[PDB]
Amino acid sequence: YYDPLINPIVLSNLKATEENLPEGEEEDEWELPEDVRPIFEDVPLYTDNTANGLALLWAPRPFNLRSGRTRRAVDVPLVKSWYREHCPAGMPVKVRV
Amino acid sequence: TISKNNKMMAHLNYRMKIILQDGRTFIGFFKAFDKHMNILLAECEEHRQIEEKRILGLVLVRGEHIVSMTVDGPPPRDGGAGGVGQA
Amino acid sequence: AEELAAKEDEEFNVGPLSILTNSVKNNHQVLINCRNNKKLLGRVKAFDRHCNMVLENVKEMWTESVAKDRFISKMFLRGDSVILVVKNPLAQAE
Amino acid sequence: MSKTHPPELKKYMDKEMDLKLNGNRRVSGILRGFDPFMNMVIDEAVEYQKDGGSVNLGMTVIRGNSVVIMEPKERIS
Amino acid sequence: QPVNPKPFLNSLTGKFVVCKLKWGMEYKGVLVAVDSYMNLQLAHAEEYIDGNSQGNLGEILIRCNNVLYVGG
Amino acid sequence: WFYDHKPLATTRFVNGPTYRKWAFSIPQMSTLYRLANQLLTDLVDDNY
Amino acid sequence: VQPVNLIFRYLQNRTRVQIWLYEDVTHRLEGYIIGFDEFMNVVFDEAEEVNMKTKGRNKIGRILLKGDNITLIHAAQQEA
Amino acid sequence: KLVRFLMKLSHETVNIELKNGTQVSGTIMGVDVAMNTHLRAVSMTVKNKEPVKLDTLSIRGNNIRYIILPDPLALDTLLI
Amino acid sequence: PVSKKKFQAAERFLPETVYKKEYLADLMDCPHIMRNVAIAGHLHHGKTTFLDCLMEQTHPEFYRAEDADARFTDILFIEKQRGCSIKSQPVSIVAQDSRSKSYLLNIIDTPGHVNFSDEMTASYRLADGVVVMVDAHEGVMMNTERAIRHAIQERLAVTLCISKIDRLLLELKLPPADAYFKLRLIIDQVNNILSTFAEEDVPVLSPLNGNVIFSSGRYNVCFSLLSFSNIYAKQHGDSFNSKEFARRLWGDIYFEKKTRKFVKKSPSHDAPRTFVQFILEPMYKIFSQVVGDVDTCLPDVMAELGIRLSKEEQKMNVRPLIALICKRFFGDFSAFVDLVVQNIKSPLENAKTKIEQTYLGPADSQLAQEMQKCNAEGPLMVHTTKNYPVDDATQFHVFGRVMSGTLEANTDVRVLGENYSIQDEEDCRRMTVGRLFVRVASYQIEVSRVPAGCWVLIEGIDQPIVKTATIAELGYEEDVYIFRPLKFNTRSCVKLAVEPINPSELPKMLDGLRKVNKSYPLLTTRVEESGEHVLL
Amino acid sequence: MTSVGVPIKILHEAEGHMVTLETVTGEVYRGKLSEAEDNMNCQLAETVVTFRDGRSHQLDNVFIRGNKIRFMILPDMLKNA
Ligand SMILES: Nc1nc2c(ncn2[C@@H]2O[C@H](COP(=O)(O)OP(=O)(O)OP(=O)(O)O)[C@@H](O)[C@H]2O)c(=O)[nH]1
Repeated sequence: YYDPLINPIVLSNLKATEENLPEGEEEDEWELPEDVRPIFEDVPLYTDNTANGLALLWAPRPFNLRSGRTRRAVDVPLVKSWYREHCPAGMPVKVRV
Repeated sequence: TISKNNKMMAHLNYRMKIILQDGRTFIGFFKAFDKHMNILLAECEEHRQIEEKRILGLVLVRGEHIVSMTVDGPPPRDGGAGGVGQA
Repeated sequence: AEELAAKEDEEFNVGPLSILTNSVKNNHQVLINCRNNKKLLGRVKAFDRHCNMVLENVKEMWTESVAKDRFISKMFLRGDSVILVVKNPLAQAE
Repeated sequence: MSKTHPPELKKYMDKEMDLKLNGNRRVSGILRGFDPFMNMVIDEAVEYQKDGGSVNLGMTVIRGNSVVIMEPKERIS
Repeated sequence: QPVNPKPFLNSLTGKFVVCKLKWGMEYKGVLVAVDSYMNLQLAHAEEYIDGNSQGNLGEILIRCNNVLYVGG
Repeated sequence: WFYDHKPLATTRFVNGPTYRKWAFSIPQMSTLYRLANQLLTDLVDDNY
Repeated sequence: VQPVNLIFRYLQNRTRVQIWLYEDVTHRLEGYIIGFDEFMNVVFDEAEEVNMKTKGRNKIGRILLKGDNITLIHAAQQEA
Repeated sequence: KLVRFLMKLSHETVNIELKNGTQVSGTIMGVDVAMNTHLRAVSMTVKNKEPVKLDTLSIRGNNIRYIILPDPLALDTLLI
Repeated sequence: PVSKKKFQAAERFLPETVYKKEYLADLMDCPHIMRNVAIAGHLHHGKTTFLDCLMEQTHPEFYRAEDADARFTDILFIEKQRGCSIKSQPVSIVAQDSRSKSYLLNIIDTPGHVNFSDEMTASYRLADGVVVMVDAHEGVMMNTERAIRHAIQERLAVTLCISKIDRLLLELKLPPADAYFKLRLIIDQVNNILSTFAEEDVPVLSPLNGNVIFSSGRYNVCFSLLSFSNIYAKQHGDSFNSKEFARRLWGDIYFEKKTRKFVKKSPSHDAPRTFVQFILEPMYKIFSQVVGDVDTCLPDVMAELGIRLSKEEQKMNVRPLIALICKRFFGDFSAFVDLVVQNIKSPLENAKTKIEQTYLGPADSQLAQEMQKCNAEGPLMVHTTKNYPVDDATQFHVFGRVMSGTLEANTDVRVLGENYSIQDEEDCRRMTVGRLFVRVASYQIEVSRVPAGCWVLIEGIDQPIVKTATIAELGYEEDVYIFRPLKFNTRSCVKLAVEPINPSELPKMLDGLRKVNKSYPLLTTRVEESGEHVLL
Repeated sequence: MTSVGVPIKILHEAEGHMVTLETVTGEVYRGKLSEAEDNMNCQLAETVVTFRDGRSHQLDNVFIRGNKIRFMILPDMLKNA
C-alpha cells in the first residue's frame, strides 16, 4: 500500500520521456496467443501472511531467519542488545556505569 | 549409432570421411551434428576425384548436401586413490 | 498419435491415393514410373501419405539405348522418386 | 507446417539491390518488401540479360527460393 | 473476383484436364480426385509427349511434385 | 507446543532428537517474534 | 508493400503479368492472374507460353501454375 | 506411417541404391525416423568406380532411392 | 621473515570458469566482438554487487554468502573493512547475449563516493561506454548526476541500469502500479540530465529504446523487456514473436483480455498496464509468496516456474531462497550483455571518437589513423591510467588500454611521461616490458601478447610512470605524442602536512609519498618552499 | 533462444570473424559474417567473391540465402567455444 509517509512520486518540472509505442493501424491488430498469461495470474498479490513475512525481514536476528541451526541455552544472551545500544537518557548513576 | 545417446556420444569425435552430393570427399574430426543432419568437422581436409588433398579449417557442412559418411580413424587419445599403507 | 493415424487412414479412402488403396486390397499390379527414367511394375503391400511403397515380385524395365531389365523379389521404394503410378492395364486383380 | 522468424532484411529496405536468381538471371532494383519466405518485392526492377541486353520490369515479386545471392549497391542504412 | 486453386480444382474435379509435368511430358484425362497436397489422379488418362499421343494408360496417379501446370 | 521441553523435536520442523536444525514457517516465526517483543530492540540497527 | 498484397493488385486490377518459370530458363508464361493460395500456386488466365529463344507462342488458357515453378512475376511490358 | 516398418528391419541384410547411383550393400544396424540408414559390414560401389569395402556407413535418408529387402522377410507380421 | 604485508586479496590459483581461457585469449584478437565498459554509481547503489552476479555466473566456484555481499572487485582490505569501493578494479569475462553468441567484456567497477571520483575519471578514459546504476528507492542522487555528466563530457556512450528494484517491493512496499511510476520517474530524471547537459543527440534512455535494464543484484534479478518476453516465449513456446511483445511491455499501453489486443486507453478505471501485469506482478508474486508463505506455497512455485528445489534448498531462508528462485528462473544476466553489446560500440567504432578526445597529437595523417583503425598490426601505442601495487608493495603494475598494434612481453618499449613533447623529450625512457597480464580483480591471467582494443596489466615499466603514461614503439620514426592527462571532475581542496618523528627516516617517508602519488592520481604531493611535505 | 542445434550456435559465434563459404552454384565467398540466422542465411561484409574459374572480385556486402550455401570454413577459435 502507498504509505502516506512515503512522499508522492512526482517532480513537477520533470519532462516526461517519449514512449516509442507501436503505431496503431497494423500494430493494433497484433494479438497475444490465447493461452499466454501472466506468470502468476491467479496467485493473489498478497495474503494475510505476507504483511507479517515482510515485517520479519527486518526483525532483529534471529527473527529475520526462518531456518537455523540450534544454539545452546547458555549462548542466548537475552539482555545483550540492551547494553549494546545505549543508556536511556533517564537512568541514574549506577545503571549508566 | 547416432541419436541413440549411449551410442551417439561415442560416435562423435571419430575421424570421419564425408561424401557430398557434388562428389567431394571431406575428411575431418566429426564433432557436432544437428536434427537437420548438418555436421561440423574439425581440422577438415578435402579430397577431390580426378586425387588431390587440400587443408581446410573448421568446416560446417549443411546437411542437405551429405550423401553419406564413414569412419576414417579413431578419436585422438591420451584406480588412483589409496595411501593407507606404508612399506 | 492414434488420431494422426486415424487421419491418415481417412484420407486414403477418398483421395487420389485410392489407386494405391485398390492396388493393395485387390492385389492389382501398378507400373510405377520412377525417376532416372526407370519403370517398376509390381504389387504394393503398403504405402503412406509420402507415397512410399513396399513392392513384391517386381519386374524392373528401362531403356539404357537398349532395353534392359532386372527381377527384384521384394523392395522398398522411397516415394520421392515416384513420378507416376499407373494402375497397370497389362495386369488384373488377383 | 512450420514457424519462421522474419528475416533480417529490414536494414536493406528501400535501398537498391542486385539479385542473382536460379537460371543465372540478374535482376536489379529497389527492394521494398519481403515476407518470412524472403519473397522479395523489387520496385522499378530492371533485368540484365545474359546477351548483355536489358529490359525494364514493373513492380516485381520474386519467389524467395529462386533468389541465390542478393547484394546491395549502396551501404546498409 | 478471386478463383482460388482449391475451388478451381474442385470445379475441374470430374472433368477433363491437361496435366503437364515439369520434364517435358503431358497427360490428358479426367481429373477424378485431388487432395489438400494436390496429388492428381486421372482416369481414362492418355500420355502425350511432344504433342503426340502414344498410348492409353487407364487410371494413373501423378505425384504432387511432378506437375508444372494443370488446366482444361 | 511452546512450553514443551525440546519443542517440536519429534516433528518436521526440526531434524530430530539431536535437535540441531530447525525450519519454522511464517505463522510460527511471526507469533514468537511478537511474544519475544519485550526483549527485542526497535532498531534497523546498523546506522544507529 | 508485401508480396501477397502486390499479387492482390494483379488480381484486383487483372493486370497482364509475365511469369518466369523456375529452372526452365527458355520459357515464360504471360497472362492474367485470377487467384492464388498460401502456397503461391497461381490460377492463371488467358495464359500463353512464350519461347523467348524464338519468340514463338502457344496459347493454353486457364491453368493452375504450381507455385513451386515460379521464379518471378511482374507486370508485363508492352510486348505482345 | 511406413518408416516405422524399416526400423523393425534391424540386422537384416539389404542392397541399397542411392539417388546418386551409388550402390551400397550391408547389414542395417539401425535406421531412424528420417530413414537415415546405418549399415555395418558395408561395400560401396560408387558408379563407374570399383567397390570399396567399408566397416560402417551412415546414409542421409533422403539419398535412399530403394532398399531391396531380403526374400524371407515376414511382411505380414511387420506391417501391422 | 614471513612478513604479513598482505593488504589485498590475491588468488592462489586461476579459478575455474565456464569459458575456456583459450577462448577468452582468442576472442581478444577480435575487437568486432569485445566491449569495454565502466560501471558508475552513487555510493552504495548496486554497482559492486551486480558484478558479483557476473562473477557467480561465469565462475561456478564463486562463493557468495547468504548474509553479505562477496564484493569480488573490492579486493583491498581497506575496501573490505570500509565496504565502500575505494579504487577501481577491472574484470574480464566472456558472457552470452540473448542469442547465446559469446561476447568478451572488460568492466571496471568505479567507486561511488565522490571523493573517489578521480577513480571514475581514470576508468572512463579506458571505458568506451558507461552503465549508470540508479537505486530504485534513492533515484538519481549526487554522484549519479556527476557520473552521467562526466561520462557525456568524455563522449562515452551512456546506458542505464535501475538497480535494487527489490527495495520497491520489500522496503517501500509500493504496490505494482506505483512501483512502475517510481521507475518511470527515475528514467525521466536521467533523461532530464541528458537533454540539458548533452545538447547533442545523446540517445534517450527508455526501455523501448532498450538501452535501460532493471536489476536486483541481491536477488539475481536482471531483465530488460526482451529477456522477460523471451521468458514468456520459452515458457509458452514461441507461440508469438517475442520482439513484438517486448515493444509493448512499457509505457501507457494496456492488455484487453476480452480481445487480446493492446490498447492505449485504460480499458477500465483500474487496469494495470503491460509492464505492471507481465513484469511487475510476477515479481511481486515471486517475492510475496516466498516472503509470506515459504512453508506452503513453495511446491506451486516449482510448478509454474518449473525450477527444481531440493528439500534442503526449500529450508533456505527468504533472501537466499528468493535469490535461488530468481537465479534458476531468470538464469544469467544476458539482458545486461544485450545492454552493453548494442549500445556501447566496441573499441573499433569508438576508437575514432576516443582518439579525438584523448590523443593531443595532430589528429590527422599517420599515427592517429593507425589508432583509429585500431589495427592490431600497427605501431604499438598504449595508454595507461592506473597503478595497482604488487602484493608486497615493492612496485606497481600499470593498467593500460592498447589501441595500435600489439604489446608483447619481454620486449622493449618507449615510455612517455605526462610532459613529453618535441621540446620536453627528456621525459621519455626505454623500458623492458615484464610479464603481461589480463586482470580479473583478485586474479590475473598471464598472456604473451595483447592486441589493440584489449586492456592489459603491464609489469616492470612502472618506475617513471608517475600517473598517466603513454607507451610507444621504439622504431616508430615519426613524431609520437602523449595522450592527455586526466581531466578530473573535481579538485583536491583539502591540504594535509606530513612530518615524521624519525627525521633520519624522512627519506623513507618520501618513498611513501611517491608510491601513494602513483596509486591515487588526484592526490597531489608538494614540498612547499617552507619545506613542509604536503598531501592534497 | 530455443535450443537450436550446436552447428547453428557455432555459426552465430562465427559472426565476429572471417568465414569462407561456397554456394551451390560453385562460387566461393570469403568475408566477415556480419549477421547469420538459424536458417543459416549469411550476410557477409568486406567480401571477396572467387568464381569457379579462379577470377576474383571485391564486394562490399553479400546476402546469401541459407539453403544455397554448401559449406562454410569457420575459424579455429570457435573450436574452444
Ligand atoms: N536491499 C538491497 N540492498 C542491496 C542490493 N544490492 C546491494 N545492496 C546493498 O547495498 C550495499 C552496497 O552494495 P555494494 O555492492 O557494495 O554497492 P556499491 O555501490 O558497489 O558500493 P560502492 O561502489 O563503493 O559505492 C550493501 O549493503 C548491499 O547489501 C539489493 O538488491 N537490495
